[PDB]
Amino acid sequence: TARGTPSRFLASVLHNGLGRYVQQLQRLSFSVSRDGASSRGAREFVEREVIDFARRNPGVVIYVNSRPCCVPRVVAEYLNGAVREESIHCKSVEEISTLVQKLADQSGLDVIRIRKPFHTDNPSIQGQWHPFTNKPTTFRGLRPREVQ
Amino acid sequence: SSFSRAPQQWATFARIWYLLDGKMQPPGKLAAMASIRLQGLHKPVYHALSDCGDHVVIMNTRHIAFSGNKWEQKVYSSHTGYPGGFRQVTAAQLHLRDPVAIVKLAIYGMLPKNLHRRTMMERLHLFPDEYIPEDILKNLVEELPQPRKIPKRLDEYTQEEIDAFPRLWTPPEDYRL
Amino acid sequence: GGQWRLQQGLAANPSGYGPLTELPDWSYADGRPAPPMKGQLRRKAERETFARRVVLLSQEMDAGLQAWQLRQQKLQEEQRKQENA
Amino acid sequence: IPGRQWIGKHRRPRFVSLRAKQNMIRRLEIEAENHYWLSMPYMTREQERGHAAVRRREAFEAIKAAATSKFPPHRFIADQLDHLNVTKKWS
Amino acid sequence: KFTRSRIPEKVFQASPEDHEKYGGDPQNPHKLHIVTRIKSTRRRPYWEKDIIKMLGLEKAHTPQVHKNIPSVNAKLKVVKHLIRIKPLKLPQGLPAEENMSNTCLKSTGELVVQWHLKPV
Amino acid sequence: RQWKVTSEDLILIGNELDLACGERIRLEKVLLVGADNFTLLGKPLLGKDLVRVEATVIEKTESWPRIIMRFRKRKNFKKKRIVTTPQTVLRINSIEIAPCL
Amino acid sequence: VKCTKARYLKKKNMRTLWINRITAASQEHGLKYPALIGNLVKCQVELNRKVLADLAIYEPKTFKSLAALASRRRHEGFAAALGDGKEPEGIFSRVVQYH
RNA sequence: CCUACUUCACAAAGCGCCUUCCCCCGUAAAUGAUAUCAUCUCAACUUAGAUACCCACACCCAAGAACAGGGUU
RNA sequence: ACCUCGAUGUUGGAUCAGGACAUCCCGAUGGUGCAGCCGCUAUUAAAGGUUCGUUUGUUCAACGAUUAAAGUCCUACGUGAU
RNA sequence: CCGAGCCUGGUGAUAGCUGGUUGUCCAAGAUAGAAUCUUAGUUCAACUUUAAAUUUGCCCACAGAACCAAAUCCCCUUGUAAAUUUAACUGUUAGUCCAAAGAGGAACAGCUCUUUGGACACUAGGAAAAAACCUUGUAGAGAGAGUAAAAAAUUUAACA
Ligand SMILES: [Mg+2]
Ligand SMILES: [Mg+2]
Ligand SMILES: [Mg+2]
Ligand SMILES: [Mg+2]
Ligand SMILES: [Mg+2]
Ligand SMILES: [Mg+2]
Ligand SMILES: [Mg+2]
Ligand SMILES: [Mg+2]
Ligand SMILES: [Mg+2]
Ligand SMILES: [Mg+2]
Ligand SMILES: [Mg+2]
Ligand SMILES: [Mg+2]
Repeated sequence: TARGTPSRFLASVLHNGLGRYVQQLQRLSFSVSRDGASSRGAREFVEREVIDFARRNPGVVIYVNSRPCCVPRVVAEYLNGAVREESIHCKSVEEISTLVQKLADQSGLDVIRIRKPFHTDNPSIQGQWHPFTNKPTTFRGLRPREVQ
Repeated sequence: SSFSRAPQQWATFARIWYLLDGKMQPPGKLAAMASIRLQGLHKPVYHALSDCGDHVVIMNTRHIAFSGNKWEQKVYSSHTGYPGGFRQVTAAQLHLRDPVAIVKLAIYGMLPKNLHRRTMMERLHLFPDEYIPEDILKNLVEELPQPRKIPKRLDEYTQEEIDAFPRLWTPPEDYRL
Repeated sequence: GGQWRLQQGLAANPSGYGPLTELPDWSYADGRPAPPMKGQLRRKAERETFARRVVLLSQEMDAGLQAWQLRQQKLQEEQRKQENA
Repeated sequence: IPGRQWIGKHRRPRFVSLRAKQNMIRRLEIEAENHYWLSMPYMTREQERGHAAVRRREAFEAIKAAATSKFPPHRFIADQLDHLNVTKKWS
Repeated sequence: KFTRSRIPEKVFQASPEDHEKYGGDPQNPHKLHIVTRIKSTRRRPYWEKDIIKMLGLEKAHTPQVHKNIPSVNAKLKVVKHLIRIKPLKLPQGLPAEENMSNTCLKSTGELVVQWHLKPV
Repeated sequence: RQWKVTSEDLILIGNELDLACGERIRLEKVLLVGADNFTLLGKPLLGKDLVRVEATVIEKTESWPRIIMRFRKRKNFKKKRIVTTPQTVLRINSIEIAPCL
Repeated sequence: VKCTKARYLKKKNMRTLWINRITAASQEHGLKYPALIGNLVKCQVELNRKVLADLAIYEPKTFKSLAALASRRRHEGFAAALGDGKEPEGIFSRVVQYH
């Protein structure tokens, strides 16, 4: 639900679109077992696709570890210190290309609820409403039942 | 525009004292306007949880004007919890006892039936006469317009208004009145 | 206000056909037009099969009338050609 | 009310507002225009006879033929051998 | 017993007051109907639900082209309280295979076979 | 829908737009443009030669996981689904206006 | 179950909240809500309720000009239906035909 | 409430004593139009038509289940 | 035969009664085949009141003596964790 | 704790009766009956389900179906896509209310019993709350939009 889960406002990291766009994903960390059916589609991802992925965005540095793991993981680390560890356990090569491309596309913000679908920081341009907009002044600033 | 954060925020949510004359006015049609300005439903910053109601001062609440025989037909009924304490009192008798409570019961019926209703009733000031205290007279900002245009009587039509209206019929010469 | 829009030849719902929902929502900044919207593709498939039904039914109507007229001319010639011998 | 408001002998009354009258009226007007456009067929019943017998026959040949072409799918060697890669290793 | 209902033929014989009210022509009538289901077939008998399935009117507020022939019109006379019937008028001609995709049926009842998105 | 938009702000959309993160977009179908002292509202849209609204794609996230539970009492009817929709965030970079009236 | 049935109520309560805000800020300019919405529809200015509530809060000159456009079109409807028969149409009463 | 009487006794009780304050609305009649008389008038209209009370440690108590209260000069 | 058969405990009485008025008494009026006194009938009024005994398990009924009157009912035939 | 002790055994007696029957997700799916020491149940049918073979199924137009009202049967076209048959069985077969035609009762009942059609046991909106009335069905997200049903109206007696 939304009352048990925390929420946040829709933001970016360092005004991520204004001047230039910066890839928010620093490191990927694959740990892939050499012998093991859990990390089969990980291995076929390293043999085929992790090199072309590593060239399609050079701001990401990638660490394939190749240790005897029993469940393979990928660890995305973001520019703001966020670390999202997701498992590639028994997933095919295409599903790891969509998973790794999903981690590449997003940012190090939490995946908790976002309150508003938008974020202006200058919401009002003609001046915000206060109760004395749309009220005409009177002569000498007089209020009702005031004589002088 | 171009304020700071806290003065803009204070300006948007500050509450406005209204004045509202109730001479020759029906109490429910005053209660509609008083109810709207007490909930903050006249603000586009309205939300039920932002606490954005205002203050409404209604003066001349002895000079309520019901339409029809509602002075003699409309019954205000209370029940003190004691057995046999069911007290049905017409609007005339209750207007003679406390000359505030007809407009007060009307507004209290108009407001949303929740816990903000009595806080909104404490932002409403009902005075039976012309006299309003000076600490409330120094708070008022706007006088809201009266929702019923009071019809004038024959002492109040001017002679050009009378002569502008035509004589419609000739009486006989020998007629006595 | 949809009865007014029916009076003006517009769609009754402003999200229906027209300029708000059938132009592309976005383009590249270079000037390249976007790939088409999924609902615009599905919708133009709906309008195309609708038009195909209009043409198909119209052709069955015209071929039906002309086939009836040829049956009536053959009945008239089977009336006339047996009036002898 | 005697019991269960809306069914029974003594039911509570319900009355027809101006909403419900205008709704029923505009439904009757749409209905009367349906009565207009059903009053003028483009063909008689003689003229329509058999004008779509060919297309209906071919349509049921398509449904009949889709019914009589139901059978188990093809079984391949590459699927069964393709299972063996569950123990694919590196070296 | 609530049974199926028959409708006599004088109900479906238009008058010149009706020919002037609605823009129809008794000589040279229209070929194609636009039919639109605008009343749910629930709380209706099963034969009406069946006719609404036979006419392809399962979704509401979706137009469907039918023929103006007495058999189709017999099915439309069964469910005439559930639908809306308009003539399919065609200002420009019925579309050729060149103009096949660039059509749009307007809310007036006309099928415009050259459909730009541009103002006049 | 209809997004009220300045420059330098953000919009969270609820679909993937088959675009790379960082690609510039010209938003067509603008339909009101205002400043402090004038506006420009078109019928229903504005001219593409009049208003140019630009926006980049920042991030193509998923939503927070979203539970879809159905439950009918005394009928043993209890279904749980968990759904994350895709989302893209757009940084509106500039609203440029063109003197064509 | 409340969490899923409250999505419909989220959409509903946002829309009635917007109609309250458009109602309040249009009462500030003398109009009412149905005159404002019906006569903004009749100008082919097809702004929705969310945008008009946000203009009602953050940009009230634009909302005042939309109120003058809607009341101008309302008076062109009054003078239009008043002088029946053929008369020249209103200036803001013209419609833009698309094809 | 206990002065007597009675059950009784450093008090509580009644069988004993003391105090107890406003109307009801149904009609009955004036003047008088609609309907120039008249007519009590779902005509305008005229008659018959609540105060009081309450309010700033410890020990004993007429206060009290505890707490609270009153008194301690 | 709709709730209750995995419990909604029964008539009278005691005790406390709450309510209705379609008023038995007390209050105010209209008519009367109303002289007065007693009556009869109708309008309004529910603030207050509405007895004790013999027989009977009796609510009832009869009887005895009074009373201003000894009301009609409803409240799970009010109320048995009183 | 004796209308026939208590213990062990047969004994895991038997129960048409009561209660319970534990992961996820999708799909199809509700109301003719006949027998029965039977109406608290079972068997067959009907309906439902899965697989399979085939070709017609549904709606229907002229014509047609008896003598002593609504309508139905039949039914080429047409609109459609389902139907029959084969294989395998389970389960439902203790229904309610409304509209209408009747029977019984009081021309009573939220009454009983038939028939035709809805609805509910399935979702949502309205009728105040609301199984059965009206609107509406095919499922998700949206801080978009157009609509559907939808708000009770009434105030009275002179007369020569
Ligand atoms: Mg009831
Ligand atoms: Mg029964
Ligand atoms: Mg029982
Ligand atoms: Mg009485
Ligand atoms: Mg009892
Ligand atoms: Mg008890
Ligand atoms: Mg057993
Ligand atoms: Mg049995
Ligand atoms: Mg299903
Ligand atoms: Mg038996
Ligand atoms: Mg047949
Ligand atoms: Mg029944």
